[PDB]
Order: sequence, then C-alpha cells, then structure tokens
Amino acid sequence: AMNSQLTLRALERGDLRFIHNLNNMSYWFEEPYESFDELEELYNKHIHDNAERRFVVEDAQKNLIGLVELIEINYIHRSAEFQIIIAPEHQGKGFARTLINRALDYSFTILNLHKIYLHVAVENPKAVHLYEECGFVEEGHLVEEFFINGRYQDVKRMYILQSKYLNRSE
Amino acid sequence: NSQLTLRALERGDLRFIHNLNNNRNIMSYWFEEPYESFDELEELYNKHIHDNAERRFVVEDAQKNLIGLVELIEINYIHRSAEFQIIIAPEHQGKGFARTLINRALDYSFTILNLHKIYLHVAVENPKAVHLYEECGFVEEGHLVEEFFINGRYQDVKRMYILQSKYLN
Amino acid sequence: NSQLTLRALERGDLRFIHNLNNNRNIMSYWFEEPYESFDELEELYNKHIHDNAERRFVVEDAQKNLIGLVELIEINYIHRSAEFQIIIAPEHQGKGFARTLINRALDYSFTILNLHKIYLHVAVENPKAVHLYEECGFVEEGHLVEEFFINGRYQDVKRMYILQSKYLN
Amino acid sequence: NSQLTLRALERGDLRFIHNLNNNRNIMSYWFEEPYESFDELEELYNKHIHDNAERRFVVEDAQKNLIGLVELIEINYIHRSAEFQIIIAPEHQGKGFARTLINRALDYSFTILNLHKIYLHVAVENPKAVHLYEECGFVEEGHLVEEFFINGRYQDVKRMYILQSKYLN
Amino acid sequence: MNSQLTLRALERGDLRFIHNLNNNRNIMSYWFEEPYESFDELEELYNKHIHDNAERRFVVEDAQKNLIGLVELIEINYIHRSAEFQIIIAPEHQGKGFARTLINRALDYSFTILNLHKIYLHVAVENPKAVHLYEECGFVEEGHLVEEFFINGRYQDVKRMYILQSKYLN
Amino acid sequence: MNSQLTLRALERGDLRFIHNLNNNRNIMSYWFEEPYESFDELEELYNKHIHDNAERRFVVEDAQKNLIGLVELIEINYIHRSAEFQIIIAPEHQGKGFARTLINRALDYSFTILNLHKIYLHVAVENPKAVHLYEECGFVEEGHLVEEFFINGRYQDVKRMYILQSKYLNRSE
Amino acid sequence: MNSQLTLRALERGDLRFIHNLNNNRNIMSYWFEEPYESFDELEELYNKHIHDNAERRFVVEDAQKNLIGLVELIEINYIHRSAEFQIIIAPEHQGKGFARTLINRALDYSFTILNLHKIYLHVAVENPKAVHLYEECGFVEEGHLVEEFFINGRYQDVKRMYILQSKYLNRSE
Amino acid sequence: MNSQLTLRALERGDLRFIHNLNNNRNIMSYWFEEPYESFDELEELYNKHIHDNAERRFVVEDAQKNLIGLVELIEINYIHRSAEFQIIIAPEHQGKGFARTLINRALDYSFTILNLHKIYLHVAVENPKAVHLYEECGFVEEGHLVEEFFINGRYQDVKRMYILQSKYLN
Amino acid sequence: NSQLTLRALERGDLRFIHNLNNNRNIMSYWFEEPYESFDELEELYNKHIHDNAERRFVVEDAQKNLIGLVELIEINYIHRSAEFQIIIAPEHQGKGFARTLINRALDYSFTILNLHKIYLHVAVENPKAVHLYEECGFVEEGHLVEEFFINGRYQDVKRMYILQSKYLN
Amino acid sequence: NSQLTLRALERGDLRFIHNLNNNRNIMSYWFEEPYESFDELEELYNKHIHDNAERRFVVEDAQKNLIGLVELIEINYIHRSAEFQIIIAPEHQGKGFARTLINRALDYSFTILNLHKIYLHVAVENPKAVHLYEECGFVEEGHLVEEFFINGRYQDVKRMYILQSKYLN
Amino acid sequence: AMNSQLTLRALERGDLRFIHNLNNMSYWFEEPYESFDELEELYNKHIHDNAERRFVVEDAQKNLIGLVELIEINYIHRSAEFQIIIAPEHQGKGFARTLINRALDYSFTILNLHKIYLHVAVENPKAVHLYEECGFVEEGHLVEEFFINGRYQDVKRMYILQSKYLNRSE
Amino acid sequence: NSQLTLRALERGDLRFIHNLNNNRNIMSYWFEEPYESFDELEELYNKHIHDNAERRFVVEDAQKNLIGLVELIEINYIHRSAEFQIIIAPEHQGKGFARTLINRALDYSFTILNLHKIYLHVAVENPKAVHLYEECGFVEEGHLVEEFFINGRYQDVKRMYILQSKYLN
Ligand SMILES: [Mn+2]
Ligand SMILES: [Mn+2]
Ligand SMILES: [Mn+2]
Ligand SMILES: [Mn+2]
Ligand SMILES: [Mn+2]
Ligand SMILES: [Mn+2]
Repeated sequence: AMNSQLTLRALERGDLRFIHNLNNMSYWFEEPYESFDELEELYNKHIHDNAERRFVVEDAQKNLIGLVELIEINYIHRSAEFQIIIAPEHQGKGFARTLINRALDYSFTILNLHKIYLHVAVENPKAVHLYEECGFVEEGHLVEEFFINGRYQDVKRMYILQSKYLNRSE
Repeated sequence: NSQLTLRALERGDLRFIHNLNNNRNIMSYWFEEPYESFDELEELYNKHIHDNAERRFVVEDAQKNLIGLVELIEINYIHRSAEFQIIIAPEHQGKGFARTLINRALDYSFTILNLHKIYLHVAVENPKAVHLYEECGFVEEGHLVEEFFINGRYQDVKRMYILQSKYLN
Repeated sequence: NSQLTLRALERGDLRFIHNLNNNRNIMSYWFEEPYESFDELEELYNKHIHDNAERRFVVEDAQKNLIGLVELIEINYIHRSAEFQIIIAPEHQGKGFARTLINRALDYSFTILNLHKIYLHVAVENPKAVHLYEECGFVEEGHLVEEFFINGRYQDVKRMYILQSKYLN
Repeated sequence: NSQLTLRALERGDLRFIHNLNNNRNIMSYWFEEPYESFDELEELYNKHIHDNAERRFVVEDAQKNLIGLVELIEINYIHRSAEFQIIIAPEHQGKGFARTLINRALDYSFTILNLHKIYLHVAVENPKAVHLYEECGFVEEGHLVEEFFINGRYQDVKRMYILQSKYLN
Repeated sequence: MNSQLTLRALERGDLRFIHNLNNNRNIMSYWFEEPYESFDELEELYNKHIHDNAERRFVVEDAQKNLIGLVELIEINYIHRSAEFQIIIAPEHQGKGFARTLINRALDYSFTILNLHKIYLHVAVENPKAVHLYEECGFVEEGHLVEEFFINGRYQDVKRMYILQSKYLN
Repeated sequence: MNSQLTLRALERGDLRFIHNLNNNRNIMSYWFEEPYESFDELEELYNKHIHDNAERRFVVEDAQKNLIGLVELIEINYIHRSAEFQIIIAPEHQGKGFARTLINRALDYSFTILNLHKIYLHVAVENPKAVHLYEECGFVEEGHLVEEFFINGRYQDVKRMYILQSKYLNRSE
Repeated sequence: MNSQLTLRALERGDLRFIHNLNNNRNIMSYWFEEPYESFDELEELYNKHIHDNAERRFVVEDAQKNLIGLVELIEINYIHRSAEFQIIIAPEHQGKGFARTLINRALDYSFTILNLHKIYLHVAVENPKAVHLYEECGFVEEGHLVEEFFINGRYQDVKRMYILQSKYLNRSE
Repeated sequence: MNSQLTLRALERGDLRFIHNLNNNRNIMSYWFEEPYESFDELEELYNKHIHDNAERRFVVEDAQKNLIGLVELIEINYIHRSAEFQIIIAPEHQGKGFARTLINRALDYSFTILNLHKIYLHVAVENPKAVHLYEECGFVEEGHLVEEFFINGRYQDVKRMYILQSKYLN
Repeated sequence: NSQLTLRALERGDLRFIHNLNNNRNIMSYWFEEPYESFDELEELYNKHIHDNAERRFVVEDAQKNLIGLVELIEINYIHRSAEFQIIIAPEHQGKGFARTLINRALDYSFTILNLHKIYLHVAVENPKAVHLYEECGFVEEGHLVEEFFINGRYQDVKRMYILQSKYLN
Repeated sequence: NSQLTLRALERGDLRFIHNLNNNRNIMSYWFEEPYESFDELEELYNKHIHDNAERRFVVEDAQKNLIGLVELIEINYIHRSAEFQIIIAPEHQGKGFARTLINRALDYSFTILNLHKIYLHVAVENPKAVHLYEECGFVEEGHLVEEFFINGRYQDVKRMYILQSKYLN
Repeated sequence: AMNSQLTLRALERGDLRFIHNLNNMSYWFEEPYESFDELEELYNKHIHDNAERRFVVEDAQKNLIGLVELIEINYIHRSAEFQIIIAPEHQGKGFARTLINRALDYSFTILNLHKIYLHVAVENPKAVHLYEECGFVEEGHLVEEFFINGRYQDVKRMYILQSKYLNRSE
Repeated sequence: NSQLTLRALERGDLRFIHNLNNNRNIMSYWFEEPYESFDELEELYNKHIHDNAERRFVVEDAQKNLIGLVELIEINYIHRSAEFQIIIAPEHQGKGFARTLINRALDYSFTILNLHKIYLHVAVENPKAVHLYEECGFVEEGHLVEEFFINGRYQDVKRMYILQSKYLN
C-alpha cells in the first residue's frame, strides 16, 4: 500500500558501498569484481557506457532499499535484461511489484525499448508466478544454465514487449 | 520579473540541473549526449566546458533562489542559428516568469551573440505554450510529425522561429 | 542501378569525400564540426571513429568507381530518428542514380538500424529535388525560413520526412 | 572435411572477418560493440585483445584457403557456458563443411575449454538450419519472441543447447 | 584618493571579481582572444594561458584593498613592441576620477618596465567624453574603425588611439 | 589565365611552399600569432592549430597545379564577424595581374561561405600602388596606423582598409 | 644580530615572500630565465623547475624565523664552474648591516659546498655604494656593460664583478 | 664569393652538419644552455626547444648550397632587447673572408628584423686577431671576463664586446 | 641501546631527514641525485619509491624519538654489495648509540637482504670514527685520495668493508 | 573460535598488514614484489588491484578486533591450486585460533573457490608448526633444500598439501 | 658431439613468433596469453622486469632450436625455476644436456644465484634420469600438481645448488 | 694510433655495444641497470639520453671500423670525479690501441669535462693491465676485497686513480 514513497535515482559513486554490500559473484559491465576497490575502478571506467543502466531505490527517509538494473541493452534490437535486488532487511514488504512497474515504465516510456526480459530460477516458482502477474511470459526454460548452491539449475527466461505493457488497458 | 537575472552556468549549479532533470522525468542531454547519473553529468560538463555549440544560463531572483534554466543548443556560427529551451523549476511555474525569460534569452541571442535566428520546439498538445510563444513574436515554420518519443508515444511538435531583424525592431 | 552498392566509409575514402566537398563549394561538416582541409577532415575522422551519431557510406558501381556518398547524421537512438544527406559526384549526376540511392539509404535506416523516422532538408529553390523526394515517399513537415546562409543570402528549406511504418508497408 | 583446421584469430585475419560481415549484411559486433567499417573493427580489436569473453577461430583447408569462422561469445568461466556462431564464406556454403565445423567446435569447447554448455540462436524462419542443429545434437530450450530486428521486422529465434555430458557420451 | 591606487598582477583569487565585472558590463568578454561566459571557462582559460605573454593583466586596489578595476594589455607583440590596452573600472568606482591615474599607471608600466614602443586602444565613437579624456592623457586618433564591434544590438564604430614611448617619456 | 586560378584549403604538403614564400619576403612571419622561422617550427605550429578556427588559409593554383600564392584570413571573430586578410603571391607570379582575382576569391569566400560582415587589411603607407589597388577592389581607408610595424630597420605606418559584406554583395542590387 | 642569520633552501611555502620582494622592488623578475608577474606564474615556474640545477635559492631567516631576504645563484654551469649571484633584502631589513653577512654565506656555500670556481654579479653603475660594498667583500670589476638593462625608463650600465674560489678560500693561507 | 652567402633558419636536416661542426671544434657545445655530445641528445634538445624563442639559429650556405657555417643568437631577452651572438665557420671555409659578411648578416637580422637594441659576444683574449676583427666591424670591448671558460685544459679570459642598434643603423 | 629500533622510512619521516641534512651541512643525495629543498626531497622520494638500489631506515627509541638514519646505497644484487651511511641526530650523538646502530645495519644487510659485502667511507681526518669501525669488524681496503670536496678542500677517505661470512661467524 | 570471521581485504586494511609484516621481521611480498615501507605497500596494492593471482582475508572477532590474515598466493585457475599462508597477530598467538582459521580457509578454498589443491611451506626448524599442519590433514610432499634465506642462513622447508577430495570426504 | 655450435642469446621482440609457435597454456611473467597479439603487449609491458629471464638457442646457421627460461627469480633467496623447451624438429638430437649446462652456468657464474630448481612429470622417468645425470636431486614429489591430458599428474621437483655445480670437480 | 677517434655514442651504435656485451660474457649495465636483451638496452638508452651521470664514446679508425668503447660512469659534478671503463672489441685487442684510448679519455675528462679525478677498477689477476695503467700515470688507492662476482667467484680488484693536476703537467 505505502509503496508510494519509493523513488528511483540514477546510480552514482556514493552508492557503490551499497552495491558492494548487496552482492553475496557480481559483474560490472560484464567484468567480474570482488573487492570494493575493483568495483570503484570499474565504475570510473564505464561511466559513459550505455550498455547497462542502474537505479538505486530509496524511501522517504533515504534508506537504501534495493537496486534496479538494465543490462545487455542493445539499441538496434531495442532490448534489455532486467534484474532487481532488494536488500535483505527490506524483502517481504511487497515492494517488488512496484519496482518492476517502475523499471518497465522507464524502459518503455523513456528509453523507448521494445522488449525486456529476465531470468528466474525454476526452483523459485513463487518468483516465476510474480513475474507472470506483472505481464511477463515464459520464452525459454534454460537447462542447467547456472551453477548455484553446488549444482547446475534450470532458469526460466521471461519477457514482455513495449506494445503489451503500454496498451494492456486499451 | 524585473529582478530575474541570467548568469552563465557553473559547476556548482549542476545539482540544481540534476534536480530539474529528475522532476521533469524525460531523458536529458548534455551536448547531445544523454545523461542520468550526476556523475555522468559532471563528466560531460568537464568535457564540454570549451565547446561553443551549446550555452546555458541559470535564472536567479534577487534572493538567489534558482528559478530555472535557459539553454541555447545546436548553435551554428556560420548560419547563425540556435535552438532554445527553457525550463522553469516546478515550484516557480505559473508565476509569469516565462515571458521574461524568453525576452532575456532573445536579447542575449540577438544583442550579444549576434545570432540571426532562434528556433524552438513545443509540443502540439501544449497549445497554451504555443500561444505564449506566438505572443513573444515566434511563428510556426514546421509541424514535426512523431518527432519525439515522450511519455510512451511519438508526439508531434511545432517548430517556431524568430529572426534577429524582427526582434531588433 | 541494380549494380550500385553501399559500403561503410573507411580512411582510404577520405580523399574522395574531400573532392566532393571542394566541387560542392559550401561549408562542410564532420560530426557537426566544420572542415576545409583534408588534414582537418582526417583528424576529425580519427576522433569520431567510435561515435554513433553519424554513419556514412560510399556508393560504388560494379567496377568500383566512386559514385557518391550517403550520410546519416543527428542519429538519436531513443527518438529513433536521423537526418539524411546524399551527394552524387558531378560526373555521375543525371544518370538516374538518385532514386536508387535514396531507396538504399532508407532501406539501411529502416531494416538495419531500426530507425523510426528519417528526415532531410532541401532548398526551396530546388523544386525538382523536392518533387523527387515526394515521389520517393517523403512529405513536407516544415518550410524553414532563412535557415541557411548559401550563396550570399539566407535561404528557406523544406524539411521532409518519412516513417519506418510507411516505408515498410 | 578431414583437412579443415581451426586457428586462433590474429590481427591479420581482420580483413577476412570484415569480408564475412559485408556478405551477411546485418549489423555485426566485436565484443558487443557494433561496427561497420574495417577501421572501427580494427580499433575494437585493439581494445579487446585482453578480454576473455569471446574467442574466435578461422577455418582453413590444407592449402590455407579461408573457409569460415567459429566464434564463442558470452563466455562465462564460472557457469562454464558460451554462445556459438559459425560463419561460412559464401563460396564455401553448401559444400558440407558445416557439420564438420560444428563437431570441431564442440570438441574444442568440451575437451579443451572444459565448458559445460554451449548454446546458439537460429532464426525460426530458417527451419533447415534449425534441423541441421538438431541433427548435430542440439535441443531447443527457448523460442525467443521478437528478439532480433532483422530485415525490417522483429523475428523470433530458437535457442538451442548441448551439454558436455551429452557430447562426451 | 589617487596616490593610494596600486596595480598588482592578476591572480587566481581575483577571477571572481573579474567575473563580476563581466556580468555587470554585460557584453561578451575575452581571455586570450577566446570568449568566456562561465566562471569555469574563465578559470580554465586562466590556467591554460598562465605562461602566455601575449596578454598581461593587473588588478587595481586602494589602500584598504578594495577592488577598483582591471588593467589589461593584449595583442602584445615583442618585435614591433606594441600592445592594446583596456581598462575596466567597477561600477561603484566609476565617476570618481580614478581613470586618469590608472591610465598613467598602465603607460608607466608599459613604457618603463615592459619597454614597449607603442600602446593603442579602442573607444566607442558614441562615447566622445571618453575619447576626449584619452586625448588629454596624450593619445591621438590614428583610425576610425567602421562597424568593427557588434555591441548592444548593432555594429559600432570605434576610435583607435595611440601613444608612443618617446612621447610619454619626454 | 585568371579564370583558371583555384583556391584550395591549405594542407600539410603545402608548407614547403609557404616556407619558401616567407624566405623571399624576408620579414618576420606568423602562424596563429606565433612567429616562426624554421620549417620545423612552421610544421609544429600547423599541427598544433589544425582545429583552431581563428585563422583559415588557401593555396592558389593554376590549371597546371603550379603554386601561385596564398590567401590568409586571420583574427577571425565569429561574434563581431570580422577578419583580417593577407595575400601573398610568389615572386615569379607577381606582375601577371592575378592579385585582383585572388582578392575577389577571398572576398567571395569570406562573404558567401563564412558569412562574415567585415574584412580588413593592412598595407604599407610607402606602397601607394598597393593602396590604390585595394581602393579599386572596394576597400576604404579606416585608419593610418602610426609606426605600427618595425620593418627593414624602422617603424613604418600602415593603412588599415576595410570592406563590408553589404557592400560586396549588394553593390549591384 | 648577524651571527643568528640562517640560510635554508627555498621551499614552496616561501613563494609568497619572494612574490612580496618582487612587488616592492618594482622591476621585472625572472625564474629560470622566464619573467613572471603573478604569484600563480611564479608557483607554476617553481613546480616546473624543481629538479633543474641551473639555479639554486636560499631564504634568509633570523633567530625568530622572520624572513629577511633571498640569496640566488643563477646561470650555474658545472663545467666552467661559474654562477651569477643576486641578493635581495626585504625593505624593512635594509640598513641593518646584514648584507655582508649574507654575501659571506653565499660565497661560502658556492665555494665550499658547490665547489664552484667563480661567482659573478651585476650592480648598477648608478649605485656606487653597492659597488663599493662588493669591492670590500673581495669582488673586482671585470666589465662595465653599456646599456645592458632597461630599468625605469632608460637603458642603464652595470658593472659586472667577480671573485674566484682560490681567492676566497686561500686568501688567508 | 660573399654576395652569394645566405642565411636560413636552421632545420632538423641540418643537425648532422651542426654535430660535425661540434666534433671538429672539440669543445663542449650547448643547445639552450644544455650541453650535448651525442647526435641523439642534440636532436632531442632540438625537438624540445622548437618553440623556445630564447635562442635562434641560422645555417650559412653559398649559391651551391654548401654548408659554410652557423649563426646563433642566444640569451635573447625581449625586454632589455639584447642577445649574445656566436658564429662558427666550418674548418674548410675558415680563412676565406666570409666572417665579416656573416657578421654583417647577423647584425642586419638582429637589428632590422628582430628589432633588438644590443648584441654582444665573447672572444678569447688569446685570439687578438679575432678581437681586432670585431672592433673593425663596430664592436667595442665592455668587459674582460677573468677565467670565465674552462677551454682546452685551463680557465681562459674572454673579451665581451658589444654593438648597439643605433650605431649599426646610423 | 636495547630499545633502539629500525623502521622502514616513510613519507612522514622526510621532515626529519631534511633536518638532518641541514645541520650536517654538506651536499646530500637521494638515489645519487643531489637535493637541498624539502620539496626536491619529496619529489625524489616519490620518484624512487619502487627503486631497490637504496634502502633507508629511521632509528627510534622506546618513546618514538627520532634518533638517526641508516642508509644502504649502491645496492647491487648480483655482486651482492652495498655502501652504508649512518647519521645520528646531533642531540643523540655521544650517548653510545653508534655501535648498536652499526650492528643493526649489518644484521639487516646480512640476515635479511642476504648481501655478501658492506662497505663505507670515513674521512681520514676522523681517526676516532675509523677506529670505531675497526672495532665493529671493518677493515681498510682503500685510502681514496682527494675523493670528496668537503669544507673547502679535497679530502681523503678510508674505504672499509666487512663480509657476510665474517659477520655471521 | 565460533565468532571468527573472514573478510576480503580492502585498502583500509593495509595498516594492519603492514603491522603484521613488522613483527614477523623477514622480507614481505605483495604479488611477489618485496616491500618494507607502508608507502611501498600502498603503491603495490594500487598496482595489483585487478590481479587474480593472490587473494587475502582479514580475520576479525565479533567485536571487530583484528586477529590475523589468511592469504592464498600463486593461485592457478587451470591446475586449481594455491599456496596458503596464515599470519596471526602477536597478541592473539597461542590462543587456539590457528586450527579454526585453517579450517575456514580450507572450507573456502574447497567449497567456494573450488580449488583442487592447497599447499604451504613450513620451516623444518619449526616442527611444532609442521605437526599442527599434519593434524589438520596436510601431508609432506617435499623437503625443499636451502629454499629460503632466513635469519642469516639458508633453511629447508617442508612443502605440505591437502586435496579437495580428501577434505570433502 | 657437434653441440659446440649452439648459442644463447637474450630474447628480443623478433623472437616472439617462435615463442608463440613453441607453446601447445603459456604464461608471460605469470600472466596468461593465447594470441600472439596478447604476447606482444605482455612483452612490451615486462621488458624491464627481472623476475624472469629468457634465452633463445640458435645454431651456426641461425635456426631457432629452443628456449631457456628462468622464472620465479628471487634475488634475496637467490633462487629460480628453470624450464627448457626444444622445438619438435630438433628434439632427440642430444642438445638438452648442453642447454642445461649453459643455463646452470649462466645462473651460477653470471647471475650469482644460489639455487636452481625445476619440475618434471613423474611419468617421464627418462627426463627425470637425465636431470639426475646433470646433478639435480629430487626434493619433492608433488601429488596431483598438474592437470595434463585429462588427469592430474604428479611431478618431481629437482634442484641443484651453486656450490655443488661450481665445486663438483674440486 | 694517431687515426683513432672518439665520438659520442648514438642509437646506431647500440648493436655494436650489444655485440661487445655478448662476447665479453659478464653482466653489463646501462646507468647502473643490468641489461641483456637488445630491447632492454634500447629502452634504457632512450630513457637516459638526458642523464649526465654517464657519458660514452665509440672508438673508430680512419675507415670507420668500430674498435671499442670508452665509458665514464658515476660522474659526480660536485666532487668532480668519475669512474672509467674501456672495452676494446676482441678482434682489435693486442694492437697497441689501449694506451691511446686511455690518453683520449683522460684528455676528454680533464680538458673538456673539467673533472678533478678519474678512477678505475682492474682485476688483481690481470697484473699486465695493472702495469699498463701505472705506466699511463694511475696509482693504486685501494685493493677491493671480493668486490665483484666474475666467472663463478668473488674477485679482488685494484682501484686506481689519477688527478687532473697530475695529468695537466
Ligand atoms: Mn553480453
Ligand atoms: Mn546536432
Ligand atoms: Mn590577435
Ligand atoms: Mn642564461
Ligand atoms: Mn610466482
Ligand atoms: Mn652509483
């Protein structure tokens, strides 16, 4: 209900600590990093690169809630992959749908992308169902795609198109 | 209105420009490069300090409150033309400052930069703004079809111009 | 016409581009920066090699003769638009190539770059050119007043556009 | 087929890669950056020489004729996967080299790089290619909707994979 | 009042004052023949030309260190031994009789320290009182430049006036 | 003859010629307001100012590509829209009547391509023939600069002469 | 008094003082043969020449750390083993008898630490009191340079005075 | 012979000749007050000081382009308007009467082009014939520098001789 | 003596080093380059931070008072030798520290750096110092004639060495 | 012991690392480059930030006291091996933390980095350390003769290893 | 017998092709490379680095025979690892012992190292025996150290000391 | 002997210097940095072109054959001293050139550089060389014990000097 006070803002240098705290292997523009020091240098290097865009999510009190990321952005095919990360202490408060809507809205009314896709573990059917409710549809079931917790797991690939998100209600 | 001033934009004004871009909530550009992050804006600012293709001015009142921004872009010094954009901070909209800012901009453009022509774009769906520009002496020279993707759809804009010869009489 | 090809511009083609600019005898630009000397053109070329705001193609025949140039400029990948200019070498003007080149340019723009809109400027005093563009599907969206200083006086130009939806159907 | 060899790509092979890109006539990429001119390709090459994310092999015969190219991209060394593309030079298409190249690539991927999975994309509108990949042991894991803008329209592609366990048994 | 006016070499800390002088005057200002508007541009042009001898500047102060004005020598040529001189007095100090004193300080510097041969200046034809003041200080008209400067919405004529080292020293 | 004179933008390969022109004249030459003497200094000043718009130069060639002379615009200011012009003809081509043609080419460029408002030049007071030539091409004296230049052992006066875009373009209208 | 004068190598924090000394003297000052006027130019010339051995400078302080003056060696050549010396005392400390002491410190440094062979200086012909002071410290006139320097509106002559290491070190032996 | 001698600005292609002149002369040579020995060092000092105006050099050629000598102006000061002059004639061209002509060319350049006020030079006290030649060309002794230069195993005295622009021009 | 420690020199110690050089009143060197100003010393320090030809240590007591400096220079890792210099601050001279410092330096040189030989120079006119070095195991290997210009005249110095084999037994 | 944690090393930890190196009092290395001063360590740190060959973890308790350091060096990601060193701060030596740290390191090495082998070196003259490692599951694979010059003499060290298969069963 | 004509020379840029041909995963200063282009850049980067030293082996006719490498050189411990690689076409001609002697001689009479060690596959007992003949002694048997041909293999670590190689005959 | 000349070393002589180092077969240094590869020598050469601490001269005959090298190193311009080394190419040894080269070097050192003292090192085991130096006026000032590791063992060298005052009489 009280998701009204969540704001998105473009990621900046001061947010790197938070990003570092969030990851428990991460990448910055497809380059791996572990230390905050490496992340700092990778950040300076890619500041003008348009292949990935990030937004930190804050509440009215400026607490850092989570992160919205678009990666693999291609401006000819007009597509991007989307990932959302909510800080542990803010999980389970119902913010996810709101953040997903903000991300799609940005992608489809500002960047003018045509398609957005994402990956979700097959073993997290609750998350899969949440994405289906937000209008995503399964386009793939990737077999043994990611090595997580000691074994290769399958993931769903789900997408939504700009035409669908914008004209859903017409 | 009499106490509104223009001053050349400086690094310390960038936070304000960044705030104007967040509230406005469309993609903003610095020397034709889109920016989102304050850090990207700051780097684009340092890179183009010596570039004359765009010039910007902040608008302040007698008390130094930041009112808005005046921008000249696509400046070409052979054809002597430029595009003009004006942005008033939300809290200062509706107070009658617009005409004043437009006059300041034209005055600068035509009595200091010595430009020949100034043009601007205004949404077709904002006929009040179109009418305001017509009152300040601008005339429609084009109706650009599906020129800008704004708020989820391609929109048409009027292109309006005024010439130095007209303004200087 | 069937044997005309477009190929991405390369450093070795700059001599040709420079020759086209001399006979045309108007101020030429490379990424919105004016140039006159071959050396300035070469340096602007090296500087903008990775810049996606402009794309150029040389036109060749089956025998590799250099026919002309196709340029897309002001490319904006959010609004998905670009401005188009075409230049045919003097000795190849009047051979019927223009329509073919225009089609190749639109095809590239709309089936490879995935742009939404392409526009161009054409002198009002060249109504034959205007008519040719109308035949290829372009429509006037503006009549720009005293937009360009050409041959000693400010001239009006038509601004003409075509949309991807129209060209693809 | 027995006499086909793979060799790690070097700067001298860039001409060949550029030639392959012209015939295919869709936008090509070098480490996810698009390029059209040989000059752009050469610069992107110098820039990514130390980058592990993509690896390429040129295919030659006993006489050193250039047959084609094998590319692994989006290589991830933790998940141990990569995307595979194969490009055969026009003059060598239809001669039965494809299956051999595919086998060489899988062998390399699975017995030398020690990858776990190899996947590829194939246009839904090219069912003969899809069928060939199914014969080589690939299986469909996705049907990507309107994934790529190719020839004026968004097209669907199949995503097909093969696992190291399957190929090695 | 006038005996206590001093010239001192312009320094980085004075640029704010120079910027304020440019805002009040409200015509396009130049630094090493490059126009500037923003304080940032002025500061970068200042850093870039610190070792360039084609222009030299001095701030004018009183006994209490109030900033009175600026003296500039530009187009300095050390073979022909000439330079252009410009003087700008802050609004609040105009009309107080400082000008003649500043002009003499500038000529003294030019002719007894830099060893220049000639100093010239430009003065609007529409400011005959200024022209006459320069004539009183020993300058003579050598040209009447037609529509030389676009100032305040129109091309204006300016007098070009000069004085020679031999005249000022004898 | 004069119909066949062409202007082209100066390029690096023309610098030898420019250097030769400077040696014959035998007075101090400048490139972007910096004096130069050696070819090497000229070449480095050329590389340094390639993208600087305050000066523009053109070499003059005939139908056979012989190098005839040089046209320079300096002190170009794009707000006031003015520039200084200098023309130099190679010794062996002086006295063939090319000057007026080159002056027309320069004015035409300045006023129909760069869109400048005013062009001025300096001419030695002791070269009244040159002053007269400039007056015929439409220039008018706007100053007589006293002891402006140290040339050949003494300070000399020069005329400053100008012409406006309105006059050159619309004289006939 | 003079026993308590110390020399120390010039440092960045002393540049304000050097700048103040230049303003009072009111003639053109140089740093590594480059003239400077603003503090900012002096600071950049200082940063640029930090590792340049052609000039060396020392500030003079008293027991209380007040800044008294400056000792400079310039044109140092380590093959010919010579250098030019200049000494500048702050106005408020002139006339207290410090000069001879500073000159001795400078000679001592030059001849017992740098191992130079010769030290020379310039003194205005119109400052015969200074010339006499230098003669007392062991310097001898080796030239009377005619119209060498343009100072205060006219070319002035200066004496050039020198002293050799052998004389300063072994005079007493 | 002498009417056909020309001065031209030194260029990179002349450095081999300058290096040969330094080897034959067999004393330590300087470029912008820095000693050089190797051609490589000379070439780097040349590149580094191309835009430095404190020294200017000219090679002397005959009608057939044979390299005759070198004319150098050093310690050029554009406020006091003075410079030091050095002339070096290639061994095979010494004794042919070129010197006076070269000296006049150098003074002419200095005084009718650079607009200098004074030119001075150094000449070994042990070469009174050279001293006398300079006196004939209008130079006057202004100093006798004691043990100024360590040359050929010993400190040597040199005369310092000067000439003024007013004298040479009148 | 037991409470004297050696620690690797750091930027914050440069003031102390500079103070030692002023009272000693002879030309000092940093990596064979002479210095006088603190600023020159600081720049030489930044430049040679990774240079292994010289190593320095400050000597402190239990209370962290700065006692002196130990320097190894001309370090050659093939011949395995180095030159040693030791400087004790004026106020700490005559307290018996010298022998202790010499032992610490040799210990470092021979048990950590693994050098084979350490040598030093000592003025012939300081026979007390020479005798102290002989007591610590050094032996004269040369009497260098007029090696150093010090206090207005060329002075002879003894060169004294000790070998790792001797110190370790 | 239960409350000991490992945390990836950062720039702010360099002081601590430098303190550990002073107490050990033998030559220390950062990516195989020796260092003594904090300044050298800081420069070597900046230089190797992107280098994968060594990884470090600081050990803290619940209250954030700095206990020690765990280092993996000579990491090879193909052969999947690394050399391990552990350093405990003097004040925490002898309190029983060692075995716990060793277990944490093996666990990390074998369940997170997926290494195959971990080896270490231990002085032959420190048989209690050797015995402790044998108890933790390491086995001698070499006795390296006169491998390290430590405290004035070349000393032998045991090389001890443990394999992932052994630790995980 | 005719090993007398083998020469060692320090590796230089032109030898990189040969080094590239020799490797069938290699490293340059412990940094991995595959392409010749990467090797070129790594070469430029480490030219002044003393941690590794390489020598190419040539015959009288300048054929490239092989490579001698010292790596992990530490100048405090005074040790290094040695590797020798003979080009396929030159294997089996008896050159190895000669190259090993050249390497030890260099290491022990020029670099002044104290110890040299090497690694040899346990499954290549012929090579192990050759090294024992040249004076090396086993100091370790590394268990499952290297993944070669589809499985982890054991390797011997063998060393020789300077004192032994130099005084063997006394 | 009369026709032997010195000339300042230049880049084109480096191959010769490299050849001299290969035949001599001991570790060579350039500005105290050891070099082996021609590429390392070339980079050290470019780096120290402006460094005055060492000066070198090649020796040529009338026919331009390269005879040898004269080097002054450790040049100090305050103490006015330098170390001298001379190397004659193998094929030119034994022809009586040595005395001549020594005289050329001393002459340069003492009549051009104005040095005060020149010293050199000569193996104790080469008494013929020692005697030659004594004949040219040098005197032993030291017998350095185990100073250089040459040919597998530490060797002693004589240090010999001569002063400018002596040579200039
Ligand atoms: Mn990707
Ligand atoms: Mn634009
Ligand atoms: Mn100017
Ligand atoms: Mn000087
Ligand atoms: Mn290692
Ligand atoms: Mn040394």
